[PDB]
Amino acid sequence: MIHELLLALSGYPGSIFTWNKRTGLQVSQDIPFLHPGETSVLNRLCKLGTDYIRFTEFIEQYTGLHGIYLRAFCRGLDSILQPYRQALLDLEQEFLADPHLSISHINYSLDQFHLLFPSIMVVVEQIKSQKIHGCQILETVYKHSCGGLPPVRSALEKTLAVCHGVMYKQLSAWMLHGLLLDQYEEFFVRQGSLKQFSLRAEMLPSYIPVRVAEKILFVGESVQMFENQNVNMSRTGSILKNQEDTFAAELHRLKQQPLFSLVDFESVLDRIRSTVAEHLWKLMVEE
Amino acid sequence: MIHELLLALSGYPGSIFTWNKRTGLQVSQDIPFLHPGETSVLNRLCKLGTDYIRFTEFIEQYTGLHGIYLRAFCRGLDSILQPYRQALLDLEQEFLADPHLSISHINYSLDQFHLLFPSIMVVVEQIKSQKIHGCQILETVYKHSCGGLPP
Amino acid sequence: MSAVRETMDVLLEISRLLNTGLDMETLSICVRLCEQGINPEALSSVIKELRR
Amino acid sequence: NMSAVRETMDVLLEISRLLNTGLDMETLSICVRLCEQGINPEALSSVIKELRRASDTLK
Amino acid sequence: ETSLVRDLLYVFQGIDGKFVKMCNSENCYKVDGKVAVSKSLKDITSKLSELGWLHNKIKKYTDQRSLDRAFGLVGQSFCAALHQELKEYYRLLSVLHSQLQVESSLTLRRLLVWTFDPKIRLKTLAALVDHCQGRKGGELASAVHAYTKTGDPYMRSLVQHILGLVAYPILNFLYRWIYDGELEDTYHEFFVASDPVVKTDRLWHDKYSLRKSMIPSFMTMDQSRKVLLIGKSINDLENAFQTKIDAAYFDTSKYLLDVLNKN
Amino acid sequence: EPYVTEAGREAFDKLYKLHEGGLQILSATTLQPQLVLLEETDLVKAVLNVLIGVVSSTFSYNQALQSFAVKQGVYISGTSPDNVSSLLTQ
Amino acid sequence: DARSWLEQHIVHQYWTSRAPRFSHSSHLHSNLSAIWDQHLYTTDPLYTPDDKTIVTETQVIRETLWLLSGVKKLLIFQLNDGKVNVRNDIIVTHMTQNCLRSVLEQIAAYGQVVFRLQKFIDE
Amino acid sequence: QKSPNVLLQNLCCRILGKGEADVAQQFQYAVRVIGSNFAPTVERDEFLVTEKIKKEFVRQRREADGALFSELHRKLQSQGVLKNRWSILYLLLSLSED
Amino acid sequence: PNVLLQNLCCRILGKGEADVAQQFQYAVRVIGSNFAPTVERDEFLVTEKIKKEFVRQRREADGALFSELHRKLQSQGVLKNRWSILYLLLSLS
Repeated sequence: MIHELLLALSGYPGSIFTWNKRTGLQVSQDIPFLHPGETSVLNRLCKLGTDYIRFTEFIEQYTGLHGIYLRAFCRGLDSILQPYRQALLDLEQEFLADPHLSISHINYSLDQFHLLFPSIMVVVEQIKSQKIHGCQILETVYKHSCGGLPPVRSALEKTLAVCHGVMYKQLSAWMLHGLLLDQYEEFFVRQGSLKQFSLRAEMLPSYIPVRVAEKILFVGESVQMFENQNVNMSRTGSILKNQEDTFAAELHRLKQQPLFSLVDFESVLDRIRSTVAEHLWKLMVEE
Repeated sequence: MIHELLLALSGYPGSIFTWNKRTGLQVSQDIPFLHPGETSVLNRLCKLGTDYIRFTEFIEQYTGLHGIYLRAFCRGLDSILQPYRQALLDLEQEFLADPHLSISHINYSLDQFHLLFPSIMVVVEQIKSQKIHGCQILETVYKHSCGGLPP
Repeated sequence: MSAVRETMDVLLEISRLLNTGLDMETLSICVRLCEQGINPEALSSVIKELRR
Repeated sequence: NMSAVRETMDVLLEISRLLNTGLDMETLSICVRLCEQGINPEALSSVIKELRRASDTLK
Repeated sequence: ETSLVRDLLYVFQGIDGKFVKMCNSENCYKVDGKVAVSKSLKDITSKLSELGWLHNKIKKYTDQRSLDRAFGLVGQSFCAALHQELKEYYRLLSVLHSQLQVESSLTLRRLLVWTFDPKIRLKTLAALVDHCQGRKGGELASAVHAYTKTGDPYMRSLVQHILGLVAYPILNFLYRWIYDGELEDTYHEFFVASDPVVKTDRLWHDKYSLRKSMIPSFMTMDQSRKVLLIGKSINDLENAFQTKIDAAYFDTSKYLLDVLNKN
Repeated sequence: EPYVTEAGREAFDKLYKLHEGGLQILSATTLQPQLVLLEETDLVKAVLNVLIGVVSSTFSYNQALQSFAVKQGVYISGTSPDNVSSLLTQ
Repeated sequence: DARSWLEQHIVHQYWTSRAPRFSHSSHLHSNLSAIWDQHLYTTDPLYTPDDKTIVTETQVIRETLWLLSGVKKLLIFQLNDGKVNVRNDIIVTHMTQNCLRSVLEQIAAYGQVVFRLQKFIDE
Repeated sequence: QKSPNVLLQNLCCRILGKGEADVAQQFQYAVRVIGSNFAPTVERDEFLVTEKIKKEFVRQRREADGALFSELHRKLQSQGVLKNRWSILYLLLSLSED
Repeated sequence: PNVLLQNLCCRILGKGEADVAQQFQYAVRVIGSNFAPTVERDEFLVTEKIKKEFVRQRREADGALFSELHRKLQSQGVLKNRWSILYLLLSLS
């Protein structure tokens, strides 16, 4: 029973392990040559392999709404299962050392995962039953770590950090020469001279205030209007300023956070709204 | 097996690496103890010994149709065999070092010569079938080098 | 032979935890005395003196 | 599982009866088990005819 | 016999034996049907049944740990602390069965000393879930505050593990509000509820109150009123809490002296 | 795990003897061909000897053609049997 | 005799049946298939014991190595050069037949692409 | 259990109408016959066997019953417990009677 | 017996023979007059003493760990007379 349970937990079904395909919860058989007690505990170690294959199905589905934060969150989500798949293979050598280990040892070891996996089932569920996309994936994950439990709080700020990196590329390209990346139109900066730009209040976090959003808007609109006109007048320069390299380095420094720093995100919204802002100010003075 | 295969690919037949003048140098079908899978990759290595003896006859036939750019074309053909024969020799010193080897290692090292050799074999057959000689030899190789494949 | 090596590894682990300060050589000797039906009480006393 | 094997038997049993047989349900079950376990169909057919014949001479 | 020595193992994980039962919420007593001359060695294994009953009250608590997001922030942090000690309880079941498969027979009285060290631990976790029926935060802080004044040194160690993780969301609320003036609520499990009427520009005005009926008992009543004044002005490990709010009070008053400079 | 490839050259030599054996029956006159020693070292000393007008054991001077002649029958060439036999002719 | 020498210094054949056969190891959880088969044969009244090609435990990962980049595989059936699949007789003794099928079906479909991508190569 | 040996004895016991140990002498004779090889007349194609059974039905003047047989065939195919349907079908075909 | 006990002096003292002689004399005297166990044989009592030792020192994790280690020692099925080995390692903690 031991090697069919190691690999059914990795997402490879047995046929003493029977996969009923995400309806019900009969996921191990009734086994005559183990005890009546031993087939009852087996189903419990299998519900933690059923919610594990509910996660590997959600990656392929959102790796083809179907936004690009849906998909940043999937490649966030595969890194929570990285100590899961690593602890199963660390268990392989434990069962080769002696054949005296049974599935009560497996219970002890695989309950650092029963404090992680139901709680993340609820993250992915509220995702697929509301059809959420955009920056409000980050806002789901943020309100789910608004809950307790120390394993689920360390993990969902790491899943938050990988997809806040997916925001960091948007808002840096937005405040360079005014590039707007939209592959499905997911980011809060909306489009639809100087051109048109507007903000959606319906794809905006609750950890980004309204008053924080508008520091990103006004800077980004200034660089955009020189992308039409002339880029020797560029506030951020390109030829005549290497402030964009300082801005890159600053972004990279902050790209990761141990969990999520709110004060560091908004500190560099100050810096991009000053220093380079002394260039276009001395045009409109004289104009 | 490993080192004895190197001699099949510098054009010297065993009775295991049998030479047929129809389909080429080929491994003999289902000989005792040779994995189904290892005969398949040994046959891809034998196509690089088939076009290699179809190339060394093309030198010796026309050195030592008639032409004097044909034999300049033969010293044109000996220069592409130059890295091949060095890579047979760098397999040779490895298999004298220890005798346990996988044929996946020769598969890995001599695929590089599996995309130079077919693309030059069309060159010498095209020379011999339009019967062309001379200064139009220089024209014949030039417009193929215009063609794809950086190697 | 192999089981005899694995068993000694278990015993070395029993030794590290209790802070005995017995090496791979000192433990193996002790075992051998122990297997011949020597009283551990007597055996412990001798050891303490030998370290003095 | 119990249900499924019964239905498998049930269909075969209907076919045996149409074709007329002297085998009962129990024997028929045994034959299938032999079929699954290998055993070319001609050897089985022959052993049956010889055994059927010997029973008539005896009784 | 050997089959009973194994059977008692399963009842520790709270998994019904290979004999019929009419108990699993009463104790976990097994009736074989020849229990009559097993009335001395069934009676030993009826004392061990009572350990498996106390396992099940902790286990059903953990079914309430995580819902579509269970009520409280502290209610589940408590439940995390209760599952950890269940995890350590499993560790001895996982050596016990691995002895019952070597080249076998382990005596009933030998395994009784093995279940005695969990019997002073799990029983005081099952006593600690009896005082709580609600999950609302600060109730839980009064449970461990009621159990670390009690006698007996052996469960006093166990409740000091639990104090360290129950208390940890209390302190995560506390230190953000003292320094920056920022708060967290998810269900009104902080002892500060917000919006008595409506928000008003700061000058010190009634906006927060002690909200006694969910106060954590870790703080005394004049010290909960102290940290309230600190949090408006910016705008045992139970006894380390009252020390550093006195050191906070001096740093926040420099901030209050900066408000005079604005007017 | 040892395959024919992973076992060695020596394994190939044993097999080569075996593979041969089937064909040797009809090349047989009344008995089949037998193996003849040369070591790996005997070849690398011989290769230098044909190229100076001298015979070694492998090389047989033929004075009715003024050409050299290698042993026409099966010579086992260390662990490289009968491939060297063709290589040693060029 | 040479035949017998080869047979000991090379692992025993499993593309042709004419080599005796292992599927033994001293661990208790590695003879799982012999236990699983036995169960099926007594529970199910109608069990069909397959004719199984005995493999040669954890040499299935060598056929995964070849299959993912390298040559066509004639040890396993490929219906065509864009459809790789795994024969229904491969057993490894420390798993079930079915359980085995399921890991080999993931790599089969991943070797289906590299093998298909190899037919695009025009030398 | 259901080893070949145990199943061949049960078959013999009921068909000969005599006890278990009293059908032995015929039991040995039965093992030689099965262990001597034969090869069916129809060796290839599952369909070649089915059409034969179907032809037989007409011959016996029982056209209706051959229609019923087609319907049963679909039922057998769908349940999939058996992987040598043909052996079972050739065997009843041979033991057909009026 | 005679050799093994001499070996014990030699490795600890890090000296050969004619250096360890007096020490040998103490050891011989003290082992021989009390050769056979003076306690009733029982693996479980010694094990419990080792785990209480862990608890007393508040090394709970290692006390559980130990329990896993004793099963490993027992399982291999090589060394019998196990109590005396264990006993010794406990006295010298």
